[PDB]
Amino acid sequence: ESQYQVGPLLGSSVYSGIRVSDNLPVAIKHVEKDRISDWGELPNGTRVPMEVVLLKKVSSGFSGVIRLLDWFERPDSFVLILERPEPVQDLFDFITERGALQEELARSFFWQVLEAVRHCHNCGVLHRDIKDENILIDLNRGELKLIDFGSGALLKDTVYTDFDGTRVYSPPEWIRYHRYHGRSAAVWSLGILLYDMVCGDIPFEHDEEIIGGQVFFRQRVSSECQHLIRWCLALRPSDRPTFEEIQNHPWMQDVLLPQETAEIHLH
Amino acid sequence: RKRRRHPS
Ligand SMILES: NCCCNC(=O)c1ccc(-c2cccc3sc(C(N)=O)cc23)s1
Repeated sequence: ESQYQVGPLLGSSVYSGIRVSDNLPVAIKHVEKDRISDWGELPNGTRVPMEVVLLKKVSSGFSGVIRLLDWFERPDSFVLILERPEPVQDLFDFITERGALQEELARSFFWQVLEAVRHCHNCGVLHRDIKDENILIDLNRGELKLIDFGSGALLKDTVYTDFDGTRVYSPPEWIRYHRYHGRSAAVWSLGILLYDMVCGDIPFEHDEEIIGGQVFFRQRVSSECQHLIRWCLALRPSDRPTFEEIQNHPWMQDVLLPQETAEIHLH
Repeated sequence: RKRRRHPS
């Protein structure tokens, strides 16, 4: 209240903020205790929402994730203080405004998202809600940042039987069997994301389409990029590429640096 | 088609 000046709302509950300390732009996320499904313990065994546990674990220094700067407990809620780049726009609004992205730009963005998801995995965190809505663009730096770990979990190599993520980005094995593994599920969602970037919208709206495993390109997409998307969207999890095989794919070579991407595509 | 957000 006194440590930060609260501004107006952004999206639903996240508000614009300024840190009184040094006038740093922040985002102030409120989470209702009554609406929290999954709880964790901190390294000092304090009972907090899983979101805070996952945010603390990924808040190393690699800035492909929106870092948690601070948090507060209140009687009926938790307040998360997150970094706020300015100017910013989420990748969903960016794609709506600009339509199907050029392959060069899609390569830069998809690469940065891959580096951010690998970072999460390296820190033992599975995001479980990778989509254009959960990616912020710093328009000056040309840096993408992952947000909203509220559907996340600790990474494990054993099967998941729960999911609170976006259904249209969820894989066939979830729709059919209520069963998935983190990595192969994440690769599926990244297939949806890449299609979404180069085609201007997600390929599937209905369960029938998700489990169908037919990918129709509504926009001109190179054969190399079509192959990567088809491979990520393989029906059988074991047939999906590893993060290694994605980043070694011919389509992913000669990526633009963030600043190159800002200069050429965002300025 | 109609492009839209999808909730979590
Ligand atoms: N059609 C216009 C919609 C406007 N909407 C927006 O611009 C934004 C909404 C919220 C934003 C945001 C900015 C900085 C940090 C974090 S963390 C976080 C989260 N949910 O965890 C969200 C954010 S950006």
